[PDB]
Amino acid sequence: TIKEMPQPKTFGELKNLPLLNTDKPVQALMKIADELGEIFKFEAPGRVTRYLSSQRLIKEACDESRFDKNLSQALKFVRDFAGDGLFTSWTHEKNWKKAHNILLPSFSQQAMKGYHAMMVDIAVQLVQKWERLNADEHIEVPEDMTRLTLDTIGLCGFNYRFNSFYRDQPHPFITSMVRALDEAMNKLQDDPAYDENKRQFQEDIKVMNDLVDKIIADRKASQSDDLLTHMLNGKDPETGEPLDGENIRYQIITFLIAGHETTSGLLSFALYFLVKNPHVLQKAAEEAARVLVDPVPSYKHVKQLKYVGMVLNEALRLWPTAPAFSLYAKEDTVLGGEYPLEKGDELMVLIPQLHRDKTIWGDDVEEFRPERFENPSAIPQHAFKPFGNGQRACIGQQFALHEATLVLGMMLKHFDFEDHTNYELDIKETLTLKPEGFVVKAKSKKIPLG
Amino acid sequence: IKEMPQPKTFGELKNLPLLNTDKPVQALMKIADELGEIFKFEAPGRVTRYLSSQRLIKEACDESRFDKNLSQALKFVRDFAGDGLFTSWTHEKNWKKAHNILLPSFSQQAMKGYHAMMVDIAVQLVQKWERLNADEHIEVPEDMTRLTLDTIGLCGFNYRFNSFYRDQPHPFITSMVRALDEAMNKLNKRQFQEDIKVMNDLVDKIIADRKASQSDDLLTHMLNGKDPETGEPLDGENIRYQIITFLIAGHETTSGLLSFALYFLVKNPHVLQKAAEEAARVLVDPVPSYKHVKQLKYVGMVLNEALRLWPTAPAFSLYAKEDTVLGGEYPLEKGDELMVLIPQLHRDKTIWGDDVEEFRPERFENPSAIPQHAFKPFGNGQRACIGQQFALHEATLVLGMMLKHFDFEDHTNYELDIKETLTLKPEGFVVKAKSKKIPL
Ligand code: HEM
Ligand code: HEM
Repeated sequence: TIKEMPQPKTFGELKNLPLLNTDKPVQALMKIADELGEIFKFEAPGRVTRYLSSQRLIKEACDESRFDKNLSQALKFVRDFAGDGLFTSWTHEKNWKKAHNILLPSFSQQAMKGYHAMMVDIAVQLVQKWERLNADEHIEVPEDMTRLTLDTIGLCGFNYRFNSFYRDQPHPFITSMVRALDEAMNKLQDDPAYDENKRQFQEDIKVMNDLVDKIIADRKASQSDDLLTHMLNGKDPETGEPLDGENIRYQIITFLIAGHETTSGLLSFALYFLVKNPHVLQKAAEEAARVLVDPVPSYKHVKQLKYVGMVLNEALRLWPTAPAFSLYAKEDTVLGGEYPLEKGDELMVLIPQLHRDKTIWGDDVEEFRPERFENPSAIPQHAFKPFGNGQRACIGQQFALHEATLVLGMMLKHFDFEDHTNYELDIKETLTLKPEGFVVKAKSKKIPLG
Repeated sequence: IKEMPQPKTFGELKNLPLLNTDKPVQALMKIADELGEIFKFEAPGRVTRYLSSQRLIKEACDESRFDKNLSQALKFVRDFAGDGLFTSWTHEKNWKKAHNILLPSFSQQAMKGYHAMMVDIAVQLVQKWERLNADEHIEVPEDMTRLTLDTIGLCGFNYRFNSFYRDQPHPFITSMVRALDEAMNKLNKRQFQEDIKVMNDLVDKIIADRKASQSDDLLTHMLNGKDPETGEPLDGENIRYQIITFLIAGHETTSGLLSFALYFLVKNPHVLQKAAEEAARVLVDPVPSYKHVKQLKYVGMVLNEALRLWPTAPAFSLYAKEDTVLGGEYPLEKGDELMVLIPQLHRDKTIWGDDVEEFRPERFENPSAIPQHAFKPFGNGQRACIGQQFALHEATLVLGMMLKHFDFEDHTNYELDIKETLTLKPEGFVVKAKSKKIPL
């Protein structure tokens, strides 16, 4: 029953590390997985981790009684500015449970329609921007999606307006965030040239915290019942204390980052797949048209864009924008009845590979067909993990899906899209996935919003 | 006969060391304060005579004796504006031609066609200000320029510059600004030939766009329109000069006007109260209707007084058609140049009284009581501003919505600093706006 774990061989003392010398490490890992199978050990100096690609093993990895969320080296680098926020704290860190309990009601389905109006504000800003384009012009999809998602999390979460649509370049916070996370992902592979880039990592951390100070200072000046309000007032009395200021600043950074990037990616990929599959686009457009009948979409009409939701879930299947998460083995145990694991050992869920499991999805894994999600309960458990797992799963999942569904819905409702460049897919990696350089032309239906 | 007053001369330099400045009109205003209603000004190779009194200017505005002159500035603008309406001689074929062809485009029939689009850009402005955080403030002439440029773009050529989707000025604006810093640099090679590149980015984009698709706007008349005297066309070359012309002339001065108007309103709180009251009482529709804009009488008066104190097109030039005598005192030979120094004119105490520096819109309660040729911010005669009603309509609509939707605050106690670039603007002018929170 015991077996030997597959591994790409070493580069002497660098071990396996020089293989992730690329703009696209996750995709490279995807081919390694295609070659070596459901599981392979990957060694870097001082670090060992095991990549899982099959549902059979991952369903085991998701047993919370045997495995807990691990802070990967990447997450440990992000913690330099995310601190002990929800995303970068250990499960058994006190402030994790404290902040989890305090912030969880802010992601109840109650709060979601407190958020709805504010979501509609930003969505309308996007629609208006596209309506106002001249014929020559085209849409830079992931850029505008980023504008929308960041403004949305800013407004709903902290009553703060980034005003991303009043800028033809990315917002300063965005530039600094992307630079601080591509930098962290650069540290994944201490020399002095790296002194100098550390100086730039401190500067972009500074810039993100200037903004945070603007959100706090703005909150001083006015009455809100949003995420920030719960962070200041909210109380967990298992602990009996409010989140102290430092942690609140970490949570603000955390939610600003996590609460926009992956969703921007998701919307981007979804539009891409829609224009690459014209019929799916027609069907989705039909649903959007039949359902979104109010000048601005109410909430409850957003909830039966079921086919839109399925489209988004399929987009998440093929290219999960948060493409991986790490776990550690609590105690000595055996995985899959074949691979023995010592306490502390790391596992990495290679999510796109998992989602390409032919054992689960059939042989047509590479094709885009949303109807896979017609009967969700047929899908084996732990087979679909775009939002992580268990008690450490994405708290903003409902937020992301509602926003994405609302926006994609209004998009399909208000515009016809055209792949005027016959765009060739090119995926950029920055701990998250995005279709870089993706552009389209949109010709308006001319339905007003009022 | 009498001898014409003149500032001291410095040998070959003549009067030139007296205009060593970034702000010539204001310096000339001081010179006028010193020498009175008329003075000759000599620079090497150039002589012009500056007029400041209504008495003399009403004579200067006699079209049978004086015609529009292209000052050196206008002559340099002519390098990219060519023989468009603003930079062509009256006796050039294309002036009368294009004037006849384009004149109906600024009748009131066309004017309420424009209203909806004006409201479009205006709403974009209001929305921008509604969406500012508490930290933030407004850069007034920058946003006014965004709005005026977008408005003339949409109304004129059905093209959206989308200036409010940029946190920086549109490329055309920057290029234009050094196209006129150019005019006075002449007092950079082909990076000015380059600002010509970009201004015709603009032009080629607008032509190709009109090509690509029911519009009947300025561009439409430029294309179809024809001259009932000659029956001859604006040739393509001239059409592009006219497009440039209307984009330039049709935005900067209006932006300036709105800027100065807001400035004077925040420096004079009671006037702000009355104007705001009119705006609130009249603008009752979610978006302002056409004829309600026409009932913003006090806002119109505010704008007129702002033009009185600082006319954004602050001067214009004339030449003597034939030998003649001016004011029965100063003989002029054919070709001699005159300059109407408009702000001084608007500060003539024989006309407006002794408190000329005060901002009082109520001066314009009865516009027809005001003597003629006393108020000339839009030039004179057949060479007067063709875009006058357009500018005033936009400005009234916009100022009205501004007063209706916001309370304004001079949070820096801004000290007026007027920048001159063929036009006037209050540079660095900033305010804070607190929303009344009235929806649109
Ligand atoms: C397409 C959209 C999104 C995707 C694909 C996504 C994906 C994920 C994944 C995979 C994790 C697990 C990370 C790990 O286990 O290491 C996670 C956690 C998390 N996500 Fe998201 N997410 C999305 C949207 C959002 C939004 C909109 C928010 C906030 C408004 C958010 C906030 C969070 C937080 C706070 C955690 C960690 C919570 C905890 O550990 O207590 N996410 N997400
Ligand atoms: C407050 C706003 C404005 C002011 C103060 C202003 C001022 C003037 C002045 C002083 C002249 C005469 C120039 C000279 O005699 O050398 C003029 C002419 C002209 N203006 Fe305006 N202007 C304004 C707005 C506009 C607008 C909005 C447009 C177009 C949409 C426009 C287009 C023109 C044109 C084409 C001429 C040349 C007239 C001709 O020779 O047929 N202006 N303007």
